[PDB]
Amino acid sequence: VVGGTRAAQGEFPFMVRLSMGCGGALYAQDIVLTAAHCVSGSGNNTSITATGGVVDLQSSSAVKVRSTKVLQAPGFTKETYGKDWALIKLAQPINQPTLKIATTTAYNQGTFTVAGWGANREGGSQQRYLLKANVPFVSDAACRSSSSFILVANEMICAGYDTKQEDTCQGDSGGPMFRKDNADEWVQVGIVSWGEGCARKGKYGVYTEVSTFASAIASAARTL
Amino acid sequence: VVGGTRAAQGEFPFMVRLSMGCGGALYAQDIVLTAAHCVSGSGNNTSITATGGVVDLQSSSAVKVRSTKVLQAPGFTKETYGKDWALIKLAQPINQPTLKIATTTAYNQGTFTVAGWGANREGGSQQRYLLKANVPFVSDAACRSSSSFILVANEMICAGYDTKQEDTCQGDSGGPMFRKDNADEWVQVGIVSWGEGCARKGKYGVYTEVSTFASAIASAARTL
Ligand SMILES: [Ca+2]
Ligand SMILES: [Ca+2]
Ligand code: NA
Ligand code: NA
Repeated sequence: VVGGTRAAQGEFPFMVRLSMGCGGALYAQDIVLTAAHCVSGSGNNTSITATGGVVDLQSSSAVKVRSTKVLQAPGFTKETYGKDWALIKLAQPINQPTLKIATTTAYNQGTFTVAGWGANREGGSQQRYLLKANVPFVSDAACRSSSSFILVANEMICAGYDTKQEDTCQGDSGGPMFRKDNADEWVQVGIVSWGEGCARKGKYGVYTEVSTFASAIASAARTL
Repeated sequence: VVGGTRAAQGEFPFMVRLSMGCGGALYAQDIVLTAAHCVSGSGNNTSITATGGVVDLQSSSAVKVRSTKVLQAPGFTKETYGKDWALIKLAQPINQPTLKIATTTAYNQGTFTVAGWGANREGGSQQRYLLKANVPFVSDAACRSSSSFILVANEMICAGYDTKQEDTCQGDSGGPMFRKDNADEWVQVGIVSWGEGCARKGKYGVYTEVSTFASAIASAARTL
């Protein structure tokens, strides 16, 4: 996160760090929702470690759990190309609250919150402590005007600033973009997906449009 | 590869593309040597697809084989932090000549060849067709001096140019850096690991120093 500050311990308990250098969210206590581009494909996979429970990745309170299998969005090709979601089944649950995902378009607007352990600047190192930032919605029309690479409107939600240096960055991929719902609970509207650089002038962040995929995500989760 | 030219079909039969968007070398017909940072850890993994046999990833002749297991260098932390190697066991062999690795420092000098399907410029798209370039050895002293991040001298070999636009880039990671040995056969001296930008002025490419790890790589392979 560029232009971020530390999340408090316990603030976003659904956050998970994944050992390929991505974030994720606890969709179920034993299922992590992340980006398709954070995984290689679908199959059995006991090589990923999920770190839950803590903002400080060096904390002895961390819960470290291995994966058992991965389901990458059917049809996934590359970020700028859409369908950037995946599920990781965990061998054991992480006993933390889950993050509900958006199943309608009701929340695909307003001011979002992002969080991750990715870089704090283009080209930078990953972070020890979870950082957070707020980023405002940017319409598909405004995002496509800014963009070089294809925007698949139905599959991508943009957010960020024109010149303010506040954005997700490398290693934030797969984390949730979220906001409050009408019942004052967090709801996931995006997955950190891609951007042209980080916090570049005139460029925004691009996130998987979770409401488009929520049905497919539930179907995938039932396979795990 | 920045400043690359297309590799001919058959030129480097040992090149492998991996479905997380990395390169690799055919270390054994059923074992790909790649970068640690291209995998998540060690364990079972049937989710990676290796594409062998072809310079054109879309070729009707491509050999697409799934993984069965991954072994990430024990103690790997961080590209700039060394030990950037991993092995991927394949469910089926790729019937191509394998790339012998260096076990001595005899070839850690001179002009190397690099190849990959990574970007041809910073922020570019991955390539359909394999590209190659030549990059000269750069001493650890010159490389350290140039670098903003940790250079672990024994674990990292640098190569490239001060200003000429010829380098590996994003998505070339995991591919081999190689040259001829005394028997005029290809030998692998490096694994594409990291760099500050791509072909940036005053910056080089940083490669895993394979001779340091050759014994550990063979012992890992023996267990797969
Ligand atoms: Ca949209
Ligand atoms: Ca060295
Ligand atoms: Na911007
Ligand atoms: Na340079």
